[PDB]
Amino acid sequence: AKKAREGVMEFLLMNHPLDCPICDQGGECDLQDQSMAFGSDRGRFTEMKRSVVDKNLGPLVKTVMTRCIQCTRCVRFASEVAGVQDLGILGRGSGEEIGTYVEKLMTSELSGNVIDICPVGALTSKPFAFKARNWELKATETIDVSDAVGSNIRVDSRGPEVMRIIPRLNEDINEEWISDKTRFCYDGLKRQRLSDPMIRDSDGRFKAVSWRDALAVVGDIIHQVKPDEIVGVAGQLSDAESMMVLKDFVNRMGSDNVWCEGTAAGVDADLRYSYLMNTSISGLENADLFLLIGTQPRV
Amino acid sequence: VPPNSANLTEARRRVFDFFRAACRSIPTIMDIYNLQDVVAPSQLRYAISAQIRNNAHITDPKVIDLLIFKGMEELTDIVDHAKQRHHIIGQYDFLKNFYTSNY
Amino acid sequence: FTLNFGPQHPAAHGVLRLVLEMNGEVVERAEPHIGLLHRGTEKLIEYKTYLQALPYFDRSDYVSMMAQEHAYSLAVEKLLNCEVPLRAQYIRVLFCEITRILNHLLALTTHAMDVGALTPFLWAFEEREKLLEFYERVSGARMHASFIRPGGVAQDLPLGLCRDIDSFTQQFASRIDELEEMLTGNRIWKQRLVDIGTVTAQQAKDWGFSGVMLRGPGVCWDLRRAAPYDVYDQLDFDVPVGTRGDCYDRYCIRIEEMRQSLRIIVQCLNQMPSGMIKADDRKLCPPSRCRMKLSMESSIHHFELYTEGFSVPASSTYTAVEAPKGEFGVFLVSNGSNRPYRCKIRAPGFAHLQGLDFMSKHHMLADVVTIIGTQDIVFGEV
Amino acid sequence: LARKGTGGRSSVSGIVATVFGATGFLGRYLVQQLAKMGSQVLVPFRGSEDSPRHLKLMGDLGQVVPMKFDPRDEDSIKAVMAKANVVINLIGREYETRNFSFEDANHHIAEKLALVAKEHGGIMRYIQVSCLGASVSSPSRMLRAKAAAEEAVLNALPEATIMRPATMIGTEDRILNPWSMFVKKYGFLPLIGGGTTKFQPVYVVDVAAAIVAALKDDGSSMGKTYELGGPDVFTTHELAEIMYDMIREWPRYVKLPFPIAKAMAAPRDFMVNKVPFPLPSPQIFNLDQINALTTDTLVSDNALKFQDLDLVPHKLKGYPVEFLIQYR
Amino acid sequence: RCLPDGNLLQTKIHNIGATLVGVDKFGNKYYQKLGDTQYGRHRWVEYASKDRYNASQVPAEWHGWLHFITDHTGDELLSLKPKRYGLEHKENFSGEGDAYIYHSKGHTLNPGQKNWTRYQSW
Amino acid sequence: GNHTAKWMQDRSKKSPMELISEVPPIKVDGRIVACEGDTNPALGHPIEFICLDLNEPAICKYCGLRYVQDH
Amino acid sequence: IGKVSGIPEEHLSRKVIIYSPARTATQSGSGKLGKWKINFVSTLKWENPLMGWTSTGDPYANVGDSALAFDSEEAAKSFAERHGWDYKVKKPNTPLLKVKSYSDNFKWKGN
Amino acid sequence: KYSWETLPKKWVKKMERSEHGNRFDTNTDYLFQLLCFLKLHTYTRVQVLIDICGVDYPSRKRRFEVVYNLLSTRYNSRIRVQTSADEVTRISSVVSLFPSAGWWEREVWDMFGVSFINHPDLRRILTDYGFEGHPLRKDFPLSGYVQVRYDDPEKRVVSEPIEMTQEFRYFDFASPWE
Ligand SMILES: NC(=O)C1=CN([C@@H]2O[C@H](COP(=O)(O)OP(=O)(O)OC[C@H]3O[C@@H](n4cnc5c(N)ncnc54)[C@H](OP(=O)(O)O)[C@@H]3O)[C@@H](O)[C@H]2O)C=CC1
Ligand code: SF4
Ligand code: SF4
Ligand SMILES: [Zn+2]
Repeated sequence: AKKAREGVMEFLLMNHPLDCPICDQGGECDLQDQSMAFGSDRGRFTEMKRSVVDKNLGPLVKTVMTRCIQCTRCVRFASEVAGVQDLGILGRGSGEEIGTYVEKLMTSELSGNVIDICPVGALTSKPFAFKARNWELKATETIDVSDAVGSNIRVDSRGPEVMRIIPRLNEDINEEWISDKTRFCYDGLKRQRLSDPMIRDSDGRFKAVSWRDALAVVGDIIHQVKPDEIVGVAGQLSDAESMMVLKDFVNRMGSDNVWCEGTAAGVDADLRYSYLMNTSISGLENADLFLLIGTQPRV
Repeated sequence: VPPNSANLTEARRRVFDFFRAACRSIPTIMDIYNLQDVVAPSQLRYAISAQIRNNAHITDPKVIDLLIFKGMEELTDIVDHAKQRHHIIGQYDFLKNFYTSNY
Repeated sequence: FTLNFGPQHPAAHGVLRLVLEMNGEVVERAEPHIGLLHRGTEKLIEYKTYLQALPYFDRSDYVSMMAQEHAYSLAVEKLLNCEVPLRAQYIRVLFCEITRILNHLLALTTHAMDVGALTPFLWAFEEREKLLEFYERVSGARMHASFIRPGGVAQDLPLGLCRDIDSFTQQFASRIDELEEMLTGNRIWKQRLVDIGTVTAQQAKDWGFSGVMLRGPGVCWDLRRAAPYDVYDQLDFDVPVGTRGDCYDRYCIRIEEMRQSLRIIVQCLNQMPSGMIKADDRKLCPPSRCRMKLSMESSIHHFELYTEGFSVPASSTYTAVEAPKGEFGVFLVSNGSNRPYRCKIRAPGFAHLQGLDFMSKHHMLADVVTIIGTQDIVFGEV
Repeated sequence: LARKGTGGRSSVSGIVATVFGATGFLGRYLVQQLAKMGSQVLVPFRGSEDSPRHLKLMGDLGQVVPMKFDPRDEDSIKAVMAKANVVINLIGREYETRNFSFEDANHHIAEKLALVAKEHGGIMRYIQVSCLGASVSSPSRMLRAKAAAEEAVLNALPEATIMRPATMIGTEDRILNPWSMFVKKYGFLPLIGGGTTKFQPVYVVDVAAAIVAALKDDGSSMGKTYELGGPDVFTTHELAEIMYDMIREWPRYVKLPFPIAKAMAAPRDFMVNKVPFPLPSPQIFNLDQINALTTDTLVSDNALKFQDLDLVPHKLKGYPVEFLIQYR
Repeated sequence: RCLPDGNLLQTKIHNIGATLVGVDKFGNKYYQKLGDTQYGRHRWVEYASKDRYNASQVPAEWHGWLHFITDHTGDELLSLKPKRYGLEHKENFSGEGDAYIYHSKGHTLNPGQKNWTRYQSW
Repeated sequence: GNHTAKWMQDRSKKSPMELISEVPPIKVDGRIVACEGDTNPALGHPIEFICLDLNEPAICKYCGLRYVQDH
Repeated sequence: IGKVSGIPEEHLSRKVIIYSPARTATQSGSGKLGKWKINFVSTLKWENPLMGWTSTGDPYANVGDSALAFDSEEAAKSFAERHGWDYKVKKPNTPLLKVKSYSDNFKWKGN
Repeated sequence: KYSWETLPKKWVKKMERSEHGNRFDTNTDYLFQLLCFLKLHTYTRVQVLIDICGVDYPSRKRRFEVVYNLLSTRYNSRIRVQTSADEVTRISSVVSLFPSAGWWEREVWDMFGVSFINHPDLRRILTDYGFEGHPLRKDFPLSGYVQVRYDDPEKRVVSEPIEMTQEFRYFDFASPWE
């Protein structure tokens, strides 16, 4: 068994380019961690490795197919889980090349997870082009709030900013896959952020006053308004706590006009089946027939 | 010193022993570090008692033994000129937090 | 009567902060104060890989650098089972022994400068600036040569280093003779050292001296004869062992141990096999620059050995070599991970400087610097 | 301001200050406050580069950037205040020097820094530091100048805080350290005017804590001339009574009528005459400090005190005077 | 000569038998007195700035030959200095005024003090 | 450039990006090149085999050098 | 054992999270699972304005991840409860080894 | 090994190894009694306490593990008697047998907190004077809690405020597949 493993890990590292320093997945690599653990310490191949051009797979998956070992994991992921069927194992022999035969950006969402699927640097996040390394990133087992599926997540942060948002196993919501809305929304958290409480001056532009002044002006303007005229529209990303605090605030202010951003007029939030996915997101695996009433669940 | 604290009783006995030791040593403390004018003996006794009472809810005997040992260490390093004096003088609602930070 | 005897000459014994409880001029007890040089070495090593851990060892004892890297390497080969070549062993000893010479040349004549002889210091330091032309040539840094890596040794000698070490060994018996003719015969030396800090063997054993302070008392105990940890079982050398234990025996030993180290240098030179420099196990030894660039499987190891590390298997060993100060041993518990786990460093000078309390009882206050002299107390290890 | 930190010594406070008088007794406490609450300090020094060396510490790696500048030459003051949002002014003298006269060191500079900060639009808070009782028609030309400085810094730049610290005590001060080292004239203390002066000293740490507290405050404390008086309104003789408690010496005062003093300080007032030689900085007998010593106007009136900064000063007994122990 | 106020006199007491091996651009005359005696003292440099000299004025072309690391006089490594990115020496202007001294990109003395806040404010 | 405007504040010495975008692409024979580094395979980067099937020059990621098929 | 441990008072009212680090999604290898780690949130990290590097103020910045890794939730909870931290244990999500075979790729779609 | 036959079975209580240096992981009560054996014994003569290595296993229940090394200059052998004592268990001190244990046990208490019974002068040896906290534990952060020290208006004095520094960057090198 050990000789078979060493044999194969020599073949894989035979036509494989020495891209480990410039490979984005240099630290987090199955090939590096299997060669450094089960593969042989030396390589006898001293000849001309094969090389492969870099296919354009869109603004998400940076592709360096020379590194790719043609294990076919991604061409299976796009055909089965992602279900879009764009990737392919074009050609035969060592000349095998993985990707779309015609220049075809991976129009499918959910196809940014091919990077976690990929056991090799080849398919890597182009947004996370090279910005960090597998060891710098301090990982927090956060969740996601983009879409209401509430997929699990690892916010790989280096210091004060979010370098890379990577999924993590939670078989009951998202097995090991997260939408491209969640993988690459981390860039938002550092752009156009509001960082100072700005009130409006006597002109029309903002003025970054401190917190005392902004809270004072807001408090005064709620004191000088009719109670039934207060409304508390709560954002779509707001947590449960701040929505509870918003409810308890605009309530004791004499109003009952707090509501989430998406729920239109007259929602029936009495019985909890009326706004839940009663069958678990895992429960849908036992379903025989689906009736997606509108709902466009791919989107 | 062996932990004769096979019960809270012996531990409390040696707590009182350490308290008497610190109290009867306050003279040299006030002398070496010159607190006989800024602090009163009542106040230093008050502080030692507030220390021994702040950690009074220790139903574990060995933890009390170790606390008394840390206290004896602190005292012995205060009696002698091992530590300085500018700490000995120092050793002796939501909105107001929110305005400062996020934590 | 308490006296805060500090560093008499700074830059020689750096942070020496004894608190002597005297009796006139006779010292009744010497209470050394440690921690003034307590860098977080036994904590910082738990946080870094086995490769990043090595540079701390040349910074543990600052006058005998490579002996501690050699004691660490032999503690991450005791676990790794990492068989190193013959050339790595011979170079590793030719530099552990050059380090014994670099230390005795300092710890004799810095001691002899604390006693008062000003010139042996500067002659021995010209000799040391000749040996740092070897350290600096073989690795790069004159003092901290992070050169004796876990598997084997960092990189081969330059193509002119054995010729120069020979041209130095030929002229080094004379330098020892001068250091000896200037100090051994002197009646102002013997008087300053004979019957000073006499340690009966039971005391040198009790207080775990295990160095040149365990062979003063007459205990024939050298961990190069007891536990031969390299070619030492092949190399011929006689361990000089004192007969009285006084600081004049430990000096005579350190000045003979500086000749037997010359024998070991000349042997390591005359028999140095042209073999590989590092262990062939490229998962414990980063491959050469030429190979990792040309070979993909070597590049992967150069990446997982300069970032990940060895991940030496789970064990716990106490590897102790005969460093110049004494038995420098590094007790290296190793969790399976690539970072060590409580790499405790038994360093002589923590056991020797304990001996100052009983060595310098009833000795005159001016002797308390002679004791600190012959203990070779270097506070990096304390 | 744009604060991103927790405490200081590595935090940020959005205060890139230029404490004009940092290389001075008040300056070392103010710079330490501003750079221990984690904010940049552009300490500008006048001469020897050894002046602000004691300020390269107390600030973390560029939180204190000592800079060179000529007091009379602008385009250098503008360079020191290039990257700055706070500009404190501690540039003041108690003694006329042959090169810089009382106005050219107390008033004609504070007005100049005020103007060249006004031009450099962006100086949010400009604190102006002048002695208490520095009102026009005060005898000491130092206080008349320091009053004109206030009037010209407020005019040329409104919403500019003006601290009015009274004589400040502390280590390396100009009030107690001259009396000691004159008690080293065998306990002989020449309290002038008979100690009838009523002045309110203040621990320099608390003057600094007030100068920073008007920075951390809101839009208030702008254009409002505080009076950093302190507690325990003293008299010169009574203050000397506390020195002899710290330095182990027996009180051996003498009284000096004001004519006798002004005659004893009649020399060292030819500063503009003796050109080829600078005089040795009159420490205790200063004709202008004596003119100020005459009238006990150095008491905090109903103007703003430490209470309007949520701040209460330390006493003058105990630690805030324990710098005298080094004289025992 | 005319400097009895420096150790430059020790160098000028050398050169009595020494041969001059090349001279770099700055004027530093690089001497060699081998064969005679005292290894380690057979290669030096006369800084051609008899006052205000200091170390590190020796360019990289010679800083090898002069520390005995190599045996290639700077007149031989000057055919190896890279033309595309080659840069002249800078004497280590440490302390000699700002804009000569080096500055990081936030020092507030560096023209163009960059802001490190990773978040782009609104 | 803009990336190079983050670490280089000199802006008078040509930015490395331009120094490499102004060197011409190297003609070769086969469909795979070596680009071992400058010249000495031990003083250059790990050997990076580049594919020249495309018409446009294929840059070497480590060194920026560009290779074309030269059929 | 919180008071005898010398830890300052303000760092024993800390709120920790005793999780088990999930598998790095990028690499399909379970050699880093089952090592429960206390997670002192330690979120406060600004950017030291002189140089581009960051600068924490919390002492417990790294030791949550580095060198403090237990082997079982019971030992980790016992640790965070001795020292008096307010631990909220976040259970690890483990994978279902659903039965799967090769011959299911070549399934017959009847007709 | 001869030492295990003669030794009372109860003294080598918990464990015993047979390579990488042999060890007798004993119990804290039988420790100084076990250290009395192996010394002052004709066929086991150690006489030399080389080292006392505190080792902290946070995931154990008896956190620390006071690893007494022991050299036998007579028979040329090295035995590593161990123990296990948590943060509040005073362990027997062997300064009475090997007087070198004085400073080693001061260091074990300083670094870890394993107080030693009837050890005369059991006082923090390595860490700072006013040091609170035990460094070589695991839960003690590398950079320390309050261990920055800078000069200030409290002249001639270096304060001890809360600590702030470039964040120690912990790198997660550890790879899967072990
Ligand atoms: N000291 C006291 O008891 C009292 C002082 N004050 C006021 O507090 C402020 C600071 O006090 P303190 O630091 O003790 O005063 P100092 O007299 O010690 O001078 C402090 C600073 O002023 C600078 N300075 C003074 N004159 C000039 C000048 N002509 N040109 C350039 N720089 C100058 C000094 O530069 P350099 O060091 O190079 O000379 C130094 O940086 C002053 O406004 C002072 O009048 C308030 C109450 C009383
Ligand atoms: S995938 Fe990338 S990091 Fe891994 S072995 Fe291949 S080139 Fe190296
Ligand atoms: S998953 Fe990656 S390595 Fe596997 S075939 Fe696809 S591109 Fe190649
Ligand atoms: Zn290239």
